[PDB]
Amino acid sequence: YDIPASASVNIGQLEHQLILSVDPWRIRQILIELHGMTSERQFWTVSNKWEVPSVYSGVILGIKDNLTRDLVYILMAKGLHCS
Amino acid sequence: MDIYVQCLSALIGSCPDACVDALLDTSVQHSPHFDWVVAHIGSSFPGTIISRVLSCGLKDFCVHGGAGGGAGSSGGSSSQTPSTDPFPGSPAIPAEKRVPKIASVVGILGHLASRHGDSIRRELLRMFHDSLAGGSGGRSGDPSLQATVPFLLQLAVMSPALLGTVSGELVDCLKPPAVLSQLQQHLQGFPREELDNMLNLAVHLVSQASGAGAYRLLQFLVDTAMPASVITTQGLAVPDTVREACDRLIQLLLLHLQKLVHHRGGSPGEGVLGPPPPPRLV
Repeated sequence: YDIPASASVNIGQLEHQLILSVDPWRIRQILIELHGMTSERQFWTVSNKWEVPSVYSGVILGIKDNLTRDLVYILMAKGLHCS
Repeated sequence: MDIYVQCLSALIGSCPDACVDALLDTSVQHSPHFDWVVAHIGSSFPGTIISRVLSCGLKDFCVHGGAGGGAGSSGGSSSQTPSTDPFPGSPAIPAEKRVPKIASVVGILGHLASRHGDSIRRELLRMFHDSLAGGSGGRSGDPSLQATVPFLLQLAVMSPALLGTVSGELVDCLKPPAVLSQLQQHLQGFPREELDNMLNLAVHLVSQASGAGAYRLLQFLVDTAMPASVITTQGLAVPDTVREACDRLIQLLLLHLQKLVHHRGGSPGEGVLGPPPPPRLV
């Protein structure tokens, strides 16, 4: 339920919606909101099912900005799963 | 005499020598002749306070076990109480290896009761040392996995009776459960049929935000528990939450909140556990 009055469960619901989401724009909005209301902690490690080839993992995670690297990581992983 | 016996026992324990075999036999013979439970308990305590943290022993351990058995043969309620107190006072190295070495039904029951009392006192005092002593006692009881269901049932019955100390007793039980892995999960689920829930709700009504946090932690632990019969616990929780079968509306709301919290926690452990490391078994 929305507005849980608890940041932890709010983050849990938000990342659940992130996993469920398929629109890149909505994924971006959810992830940027998460980054804003949390610390500078990487959030691509929120659904272990997500996979990324080891060849491209170095380049994809070799971005200074946590927000941008997480966005690109999630986008490519979700799109590869869809493919 | 006692000092010499203790020195011989310590020497045997440290260096595995046979020079203390005859001394141990003579000490055992003298102790049976004395028939002094207090004397035997004191002799065992001296051999474990400092003669048990140096090195493991076999002949000395057997002599100490025989002395403890002689002490416990009689009633000796006071001796057992002082003996349990000396063990908690000197929890050095093999304190549990000595206190739990009795392996007797009555001794184990008394030790469990003393450990429960110590844990309750530690929870009330909110003292780190007391909490550590209570945890050590709980771990010692767990290694002697002979019969803990009666003690757990007695503790649960005592906790629901009160309302002021009920919250503290529940918090202490939940904390020991987090380390004991909730062995009697089925027993814990079964006892709270109709009136235990109401009593616990009344007791927790006097709790505070600390009580709410303790309840959330206990819900997380329970979600990471209930291996033997998880379906029964899940059905009991759902009937009292969605079916509105709870005796109290506050109880039903708490059940719904606990279900949501457990679902969120499982989802965190389920997905955000990490892709690199292996999964955590639920």
